[PDB]
Parts: sequence; structure tokens; C-alpha cells
Amino acid sequence: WESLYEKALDKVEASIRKVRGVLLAYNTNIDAIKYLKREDLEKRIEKVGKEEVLRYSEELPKEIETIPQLLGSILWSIKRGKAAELLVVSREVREYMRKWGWDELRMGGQVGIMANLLGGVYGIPVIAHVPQLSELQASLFLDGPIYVPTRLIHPREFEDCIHYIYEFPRNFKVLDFEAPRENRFIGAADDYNPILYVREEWIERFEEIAKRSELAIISGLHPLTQENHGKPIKLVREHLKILNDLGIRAHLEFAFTPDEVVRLEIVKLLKHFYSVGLNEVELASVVSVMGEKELAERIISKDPADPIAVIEGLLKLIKETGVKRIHFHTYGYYLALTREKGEHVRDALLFSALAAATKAMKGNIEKLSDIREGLAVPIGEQGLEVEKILEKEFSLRDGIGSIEDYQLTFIPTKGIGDTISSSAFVSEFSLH
Repeated sequence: WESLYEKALDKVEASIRKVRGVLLAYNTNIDAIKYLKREDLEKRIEKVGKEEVLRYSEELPKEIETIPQLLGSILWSIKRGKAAELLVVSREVREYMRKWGWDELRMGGQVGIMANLLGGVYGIPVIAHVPQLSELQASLFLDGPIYVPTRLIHPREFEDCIHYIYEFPRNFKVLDFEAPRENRFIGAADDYNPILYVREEWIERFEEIAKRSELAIISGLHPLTQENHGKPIKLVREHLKILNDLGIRAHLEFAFTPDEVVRLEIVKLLKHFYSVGLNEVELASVVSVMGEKELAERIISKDPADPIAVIEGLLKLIKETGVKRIHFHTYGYYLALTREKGEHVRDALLFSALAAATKAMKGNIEKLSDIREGLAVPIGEQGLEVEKILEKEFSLRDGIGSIEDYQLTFIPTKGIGDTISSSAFVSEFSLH
């Protein structure tokens, strides 16, 4: 496998920028990170009222309308050491948070994060959808062929949708509480992304914008609820159809969607996507909502994820959607089921696994050339064991086989899931 890993990287290294442009849509925001300090926190709590704050540290509010609710929610996460996120619907509270400030800024949303990766690192032209492109928002994009449609211009040439993170380490102490695990609470001063807001220009002239791309990656659907999914899903469906009529392949990393009704709806929406990516948790979630409760559990029961179970789950997915490309990724191995055939599918998976391994050690991919670092990372033991399993069930030749007109491709691993499926999707078609 090591030789195939080297050859794959070498090819993608030279071919990835062949992609003429990638359309990235919907969710983009600003992440404002604050490393909490006990003195500062306790002082602010006393100012607003210790008793008030405490009540919310016991029962998380539905939303954050007042300062006590904000601080209490922070405490809620601390005393339990568990993540939680709530919308800040009060101007007053947003102003409070703005003044409170932050220690570091980071690009948020899959659109912004992939623009920086695909455009800022891989050198591929990116057309991004940014709900609110403020000066601060724009400053978070890296240099490179990163654009937004009105002619295409760089973000820097164009309100703040800020998510305040409030992070604390394990055993962080405040009042008489102690964090049982390193975590964070997020105050989202953003009422655009939660509803999958779409810029007016993208609603009115999507075809013209779409024509500047070769591939598309859609994200931001997971937070939609049964109450607000109506209009956005209809819009996304309209865009997908247009993309499909143009020959533009669209991809989606099926991020966990809490609302079960929306989850099922996005599953069916896949009939209009060319490609979908997901891990064991997301696959189990999807299979479960399709009624296959038995499979769902069996897909996440064993570790590594039971390969036979995963494939059966994947086959159920294709049966209901006809999705032409599926990229399954977990710790230990990746699997792809594609109507398109060839070793290029394997080249792409291998390249994406190297990207993941690189971001795993380095913690951040800054140059394409840095991916070569993943070459020296030994192949996982679990990876070889799963291969043994799949060679018993299928006639795999160097990780390649087939099933029901779909090519099956396996790869032993050494990437936020997004870095993985996006890198493989884009690299695969750069070779086409």
C-alpha cells in the first residue's frame, strides 16, 4: 500500500489544480475564541447576579436573551464538561459579548473553511457563498483564488456573524464548580446560518454563478429544524437541479443532523446529489432514520466499524437515492462505492487519507507539499484487518472490486471529515 500511497500523492500533487472552480455554498461565519479565566468570569457573574446565573447553569435556556442567561449557559457547560450552543437573540447581550471580546479569531462554517483549504492551499478557484461579508469576515480568508460573486472578486475587495466559543480546560474552576472535561460553550450571534440563509443574488441568478464552477460542495444543512427547513430545502433542491443540468457534480458531507425529520428529507435530497461522504456515526444516524435500526447499531457497535455492516448500510442508501458516489470514512479505513470507474477513485481516497494524517500530526495543512509528510506514517493495524475481511467477501485487487454495477474501493488509513471527503471528491475529478 505504501507504494500506491506515494504514486497517488504524486499524481494529485500535479493534477489537483486542473479543477476549474469549486462552488461552496451557504454557511460561512466568524469564530471568536475566548479562553476563560476564573477571576474574570466570577467577577462578571457577581455583577449580573450569582443567583440568576446559577439557575441557568442547572437548566440550559432555549436561547440567550440576557447576560445572566449567557453566563449561566457557560457555567452549564463547565460543571458538566459538555459542549452546548445557543443563539444570542438580544442586541444587548451581543454588545456585551462584543465588549468582552476574544483571544483569537478563526474562519467558521464549512464554506469558509473549505475555501481556505481548496483555494488557499490546493490553489483551486473557489466561488463562495457568504451570508454576511463584513470586513472582519473577509479578513479570515487566506490569499489565493478565493472569490465571491457580485464578476468575481476577492472577499477583501467586497454585519459580523460571530460565534463566541468560550473554551475551558479540564478541571477549570469557577465558583464552587470544576470542569470534568475540556470543552466549550458557544454563543452564536448569528441569525443567518441557522436557517441556511441564501444571499438574494444566489436566489435570483444561481445559474450564472454556477456556470463559473466545475464542481460544487454544499454544506450547512445539519442545523435545520422541522420549523425552518421548508424554504431552504426548496432552494437547495432548485440549485441542485440547475447544477445537474449543467453537468456540475455536487457533493455533501452528511454531517449529523439532530432533527430527525430534516435528516430523512436530506437523505431523499441525495437523489439530486452526485456525491455524499460520511463516517460511521453519520451513516448509523442515516440508516436508523431509514428504518434500519438493526443495521444502525451494528454499524457503530464494533471498532473498527464492521465493514460488512457499513456496506449493507451503504447499499440501502444507494437503493433509496441512486446517489452515484459514496465516500465512507472512519478511523482505520475508507470505502467508496461509485458508478464512475477506474483507479482514479483510489488515487483520490489515498490522497485524502494523507491529508487527514497530515492535519492530524501537524494540526493544520498550510501547503499542498506538506501532505507528503503523511507518507512516512505507518499503515494502521486495523486497516489491514478490515482488508482481510473484504478480500473474503469480495474479489478485491489492490483495494478495488465491485457490487451491483458500483465499483468498490478500499483503502487502509494511516480530517474533520470535511477535509477528507472534500479532498477526495475534488482530487478524484481533477484526474478525470
